[PDB]
Amino acid sequence: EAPAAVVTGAAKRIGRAIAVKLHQTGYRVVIHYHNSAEAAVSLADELNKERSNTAVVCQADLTNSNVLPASCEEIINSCFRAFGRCDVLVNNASAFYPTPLVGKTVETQVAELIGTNAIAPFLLTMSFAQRQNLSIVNLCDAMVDQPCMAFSLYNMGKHALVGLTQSAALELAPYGIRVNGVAPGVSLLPVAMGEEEKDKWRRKVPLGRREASAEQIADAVIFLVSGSAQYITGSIIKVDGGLSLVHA
Amino acid sequence: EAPAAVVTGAAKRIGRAIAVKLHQTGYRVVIHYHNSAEAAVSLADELNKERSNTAVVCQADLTNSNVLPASCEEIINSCFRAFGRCDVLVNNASAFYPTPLVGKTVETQVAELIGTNAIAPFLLTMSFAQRQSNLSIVNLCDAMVDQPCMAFSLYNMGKHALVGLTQSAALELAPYGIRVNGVAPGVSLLPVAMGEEEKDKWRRKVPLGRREASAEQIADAVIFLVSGSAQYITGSIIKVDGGLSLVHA
Amino acid sequence: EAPAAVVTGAAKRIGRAIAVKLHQTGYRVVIHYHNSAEAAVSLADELNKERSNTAVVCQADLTNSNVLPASCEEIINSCFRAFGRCDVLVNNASAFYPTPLVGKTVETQVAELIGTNAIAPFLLTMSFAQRQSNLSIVNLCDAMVDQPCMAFSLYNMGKHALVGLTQSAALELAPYGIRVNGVAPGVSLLPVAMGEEEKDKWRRKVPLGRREASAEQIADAVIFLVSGSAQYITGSIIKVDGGLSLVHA
Amino acid sequence: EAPAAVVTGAAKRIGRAIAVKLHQTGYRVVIHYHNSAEAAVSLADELNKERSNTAVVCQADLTNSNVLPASCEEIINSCFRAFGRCDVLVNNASAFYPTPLVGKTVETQVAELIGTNAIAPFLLTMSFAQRQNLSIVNLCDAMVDQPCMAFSLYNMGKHALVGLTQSAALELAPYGIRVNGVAPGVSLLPVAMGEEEKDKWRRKVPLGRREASAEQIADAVIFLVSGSAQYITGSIIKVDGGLSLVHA
Ligand SMILES: NC(=O)c1ccc[n+]([C@@H]2O[C@H](COP(=O)([O-])OP(=O)(O)OC[C@H]3O[C@@H](n4cnc5c(N)ncnc54)[C@H](OP(=O)(O)O)[C@@H]3O)[C@@H](O)[C@H]2O)c1
Ligand SMILES: NC(=O)c1ccc[n+]([C@@H]2O[C@H](COP(=O)([O-])OP(=O)(O)OC[C@H]3O[C@@H](n4cnc5c(N)ncnc54)[C@H](OP(=O)(O)O)[C@@H]3O)[C@@H](O)[C@H]2O)c1
Ligand SMILES: NC(=O)c1ccc[n+]([C@@H]2O[C@H](COP(=O)([O-])OP(=O)(O)OC[C@H]3O[C@@H](n4cnc5c(N)ncnc54)[C@H](OP(=O)(O)O)[C@@H]3O)[C@@H](O)[C@H]2O)c1
Ligand SMILES: NC(=O)c1ccc[n+]([C@@H]2O[C@H](COP(=O)([O-])OP(=O)(O)OC[C@H]3O[C@@H](n4cnc5c(N)ncnc54)[C@H](OP(=O)(O)O)[C@@H]3O)[C@@H](O)[C@H]2O)c1
Ligand SMILES: Nc1nc(=O)c2nc(CNc3ccc(C(=O)N[C@@H](CCC(=O)O)C(=O)O)cc3)cnc2[nH]1
Ligand SMILES: Nc1nc(=O)c2nc(CNc3ccc(C(=O)N[C@@H](CCC(=O)O)C(=O)O)cc3)cnc2[nH]1
Ligand SMILES: Nc1nc(=O)c2nc(CNc3ccc(C(=O)N[C@@H](CCC(=O)O)C(=O)O)cc3)cnc2[nH]1
Ligand SMILES: Nc1nc(=O)c2nc(CNc3ccc(C(=O)N[C@@H](CCC(=O)O)C(=O)O)cc3)cnc2[nH]1
Repeated sequence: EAPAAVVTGAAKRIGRAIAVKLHQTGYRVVIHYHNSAEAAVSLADELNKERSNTAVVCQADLTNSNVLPASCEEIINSCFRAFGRCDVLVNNASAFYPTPLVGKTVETQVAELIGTNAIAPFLLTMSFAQRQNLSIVNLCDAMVDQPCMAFSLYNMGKHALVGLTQSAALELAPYGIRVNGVAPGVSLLPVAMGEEEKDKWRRKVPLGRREASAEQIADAVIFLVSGSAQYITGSIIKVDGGLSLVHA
Repeated sequence: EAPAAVVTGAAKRIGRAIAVKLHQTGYRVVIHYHNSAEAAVSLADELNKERSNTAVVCQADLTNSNVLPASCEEIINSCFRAFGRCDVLVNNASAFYPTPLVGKTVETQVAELIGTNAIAPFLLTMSFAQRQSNLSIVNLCDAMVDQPCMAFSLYNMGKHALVGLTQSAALELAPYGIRVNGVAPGVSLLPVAMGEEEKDKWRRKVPLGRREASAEQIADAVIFLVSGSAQYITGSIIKVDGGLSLVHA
Repeated sequence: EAPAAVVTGAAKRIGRAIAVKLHQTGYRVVIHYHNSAEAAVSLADELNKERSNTAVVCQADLTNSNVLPASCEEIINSCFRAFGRCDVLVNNASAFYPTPLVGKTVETQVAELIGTNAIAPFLLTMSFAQRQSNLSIVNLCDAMVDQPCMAFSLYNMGKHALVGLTQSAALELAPYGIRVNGVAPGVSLLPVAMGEEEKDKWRRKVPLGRREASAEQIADAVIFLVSGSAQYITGSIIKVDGGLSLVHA
Repeated sequence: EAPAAVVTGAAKRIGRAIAVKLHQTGYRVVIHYHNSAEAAVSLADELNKERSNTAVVCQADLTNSNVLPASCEEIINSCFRAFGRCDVLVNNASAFYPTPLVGKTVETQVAELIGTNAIAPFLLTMSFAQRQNLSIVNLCDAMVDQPCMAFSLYNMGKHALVGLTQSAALELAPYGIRVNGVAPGVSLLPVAMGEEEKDKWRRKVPLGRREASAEQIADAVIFLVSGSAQYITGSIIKVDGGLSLVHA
């Protein structure tokens, strides 16, 4: 039987590329999405056309609330319903926007940013573990220690994610569950961001003066879930072209 | 006029020692507390007996909820009402218990642990900043963030989040002359509930003296960070751990 | 044409497994050795028997001295003479013994330990770069660099220096398309000398499987780093440690 | 009787400020120097004029060689001869220049840079320890993980220094010897550096858009050698105005 993976926020960009590449390796995948139903289903179609009954979608808001544990339990449950197993969890979905210290309410901002980048991954990890080459891969940030100005809540989520990656690695190791991280520097830049500001980030990158493709990020995930990484756990691999190494 | 400091969870242990020592340096202090009303008021009395009208208590639950921003705003507002200013904020209050991955609900656990160690400090930072000398924030971190004790995922996440905030706030508030730093105890005063044999096992682990830090030794670093001897220091986290974090398994 | 790799200290253990696995991927390899001529030549035979003219040995002492630059230049030159190119450098060779602060001279201890773990890698990096497709350097680091063994100061300094080189070379050589990365074993193949009970004490420490990494598992990460699956990776150090570095004292 | 400190490279800049401030706290000091004899003795006079027989100079090259252990032993020995004790060692002296990967020989470059920033501190630590509120303070670099371009050998020394700080801390703690570090971002800039380059670095600094004075660096050293840091060991305090936190 083929192994099965959950990728959260898998409709677009890096999430999609992870899901595709996992599928190409031989995984059956649950494409999680929140608002991008059209794109999520489109990908399920494309993947099922390649091999039948190997892709399903699952809708859930990963914002922190009273229903979030239940929601995360249901994401893991859908992988078991569809595929009879869950071998891999990739924590990709992430809310990302400025929260300056000085029209959402701040408690919504907290809920979305800490919820998506930290709490959901935590609850998903709990369920993944409860329900059992098993491994979890969290998408981190090579820039966590050199954050962007006014992104404190996001940066807190990403720092919390580092903490979870290490803590889960440690606690789940007796279960043969490896927990690791992939940390993009600048990859696909926000679709909204103007081309000029995209270029300013690109010039910063030592290796090639460009962003990572989503496939290059996916490559590291693929390595981390493979048998070439059986001893690797609690490791966060920067895939950043040397960006985090550049001084101000 | 004397400067003024907010210390969260200041009724006992490390919080109390920070509040006392700040007071001894010449700060007027707001003793924040949650359940320890008796001990918080006791400390206010002791400090006011030393110098009149220099200590006040403030009650607030720092659990995450939609009203926590309002609560945190009111803590900072309490310092301005009492003392007419707020020069220092020490983020000390912290929920601490295991949350294994494998009778509180998890939603409560998340709220208490992430709320106390990260979200409250974030909101308190927001208010401190907006309400504005030598201004500085000091967050109590964990020298063991990267070698967490088993099954303390939620706590460890808060503390990691605290590291992120310490650095992010440092960076954002530096144009306001507000320094943001951290003090990172290894093992200090161990939980009152913890058995003595368990306490000893941690003590033996410590390279420098095979003992825990006194609350005073933790406070000392805070005092340094708020002083003029640290005017250029920001986004720094000082381990006060006796070398614990350096010891391999 | 097949690409070519230099692996230093490749006669035994982790170095041999790296060299073997690079060869199995399709690299022609220079087996560097110091003392282990018999084993180095044995591996060259084994590899050449598999594919003819794809393995050569290269003898050099990597101890620091005024002739080490020349020696390191000659190792890189040996790969160009044999194979007409040099696509990959793996910095594996490493002296490893205690140097307590409190019968070699300390001069020799410095030279061996800092020489092998830092200065040779630096000089080899220099020559690799100067003599110039998917070009990359891989340095064997230490997942325990921040929780060192007792009395291993000189070794630990070399390994910390190696971290510095990994990052600095990454940064400087990136305009040349040369990626510099690291693989950091926790406990892998333990010293042949070490008693079995001491070996077991380390093994029990490991969260993932309570065992050491095989040399093959270390090699696997090197293979990943040199591959096209890591084209955007540089200045990254991948722990291959079974969670060891995460375990508190 | 008053405690005694060795400060290496104490004739100018940060070294001088450390030595002065230690003296002001009540230490007798050994001003080590290499080329700056005039400035070193000038400071000895200034300090002895303040309190008699409290300052001595000490000439030594800290370049790596087969005589360096002997030289380092003699620096520590001079403090014992002068003052009958040695309570504090401050590892400040440091060679600093580019060593690009692509007219000194490279073996000299290695010897100066690794010798000054790492090996001398190592040997001085050895002697300090063997000869016995005792503590060692090493001058590190807040930018060690975001190095300047082409400063590989320097950066290696500084990283080696981090290793030594932590390893000595751990090994010397049973002797009551605390080992810690002070990590300047941008402090006093090289005298040679032009003013506009100096400004480019200054603008990078979040806290005040200026470099640290030598005194601000010295303040942290003073804290680390004091009774207010009795439990602190293997800690490296950044004194960098937030510089290391700024992304490219
Ligand atoms: N791109 C980069 O340069 C970069 C750099 C560093 C780290 N990373 C990390 O890599 C991961 C992927 O990056 P990316 O740029 O592809 O991210 P992204 O497009 O910004 O977000 C990925 C997906 O997350 C989902 N999401 C957002 N808010 C959600 C919520 N409240 N509940 C449930 N799902 C939600 C969205 O799903 P729907 O569209 O279906 O609504 C979105 O498509 C993220 O974790 C990111 O932080 C990226
Ligand atoms: N002690 C150590 O070995 C150690 C080690 C590393 C880091 N630290 C950090 O240093 C700080 C102080 O340590 P400690 O041992 O003194 O802490 P603690 O006694 O466990 O907690 C300090 C105070 O936090 C307050 N608190 C707890 N939950 C709260 C909530 N939901 N809302 C508002 N306040 C709440 C409590 O106030 P009330 O009593 O009034 O209810 C408590 O007295 C903490 O941040 C801790 O994480 C300590
Ligand atoms: N094994 C582990 O648990 C572990 C853990 C962390 C990091 N690492 C790192 O991974 C790498 C390989 O580990 P290992 O255990 O396989 O290493 P090792 O056997 O101790 O050393 C590898 C080789 O280095 C060569 N070497 C030693 N001194 C030399 C000198 N002065 N000049 C030239 N070559 C010299 C030796 O070659 P000859 O035999 O031919 O003389 C030796 O075979 C090392 O860099 C090590 O520090 C290993
Ligand atoms: N300045 C900064 O922005 C900055 C930033 C980060 C870290 N740091 C660290 O802080 C410390 C002091 O900084 P600094 O700018 O004051 O240093 P510096 O002026 O560049 O060097 C200090 C002294 O080191 C001595 N020295 C150099 N090479 C030597 C050798 N081969 N043998 C013996 N002594 C030698 C020199 O003594 P003589 O003049 O007598 O010959 C020099 O005066 C250094 O460790 C430095 O790396 C400084
Ligand atoms: N979830 C997620 N999505 C991302 O697109 C992302 N990007 C990065 C690296 N990218 C960025 C992207 C934008 C800015 C930034 O300044 N963003 C402003 C856009 C300003 C503009 O568009 O002019 C923002 O509003 O988000 C910083 C880092 C890191 N983590 C991410 N995480
Ligand atoms: N807020 C806070 N309070 C602390 O007491 C504290 N202590 C440490 C270091 N202390 C500890 C204390 C207990 C355990 C632990 O195993 N605690 C179990 C107690 C087990 C027992 O008492 O037998 C627990 O239930 O908390 C780990 C680290 C770190 N951060 C802290 N943070
Ligand atoms: N080059 C290298 N070789 C290694 O074997 C090695 N091993 C580790 C992890 N291994 C170790 C091995 C031994 C000791 C240790 O206590 N060694 C004593 C042996 C004591 C005994 O054998 O009883 C020694 O003398 O080396 C610590 C960590 C890390 N880096 C390495 N680096
Ligand atoms: N020992 C030491 N001395 C320093 O002056 C020093 N300065 C810094 C921060 N300062 C610097 C200073 C210069 C350059 C730099 O680009 N230096 C060139 C000067 C170029 C010019 O002057 O135009 C050099 O040649 O050193 C980088 C960081 C960090 N560590 C130090 N360490």
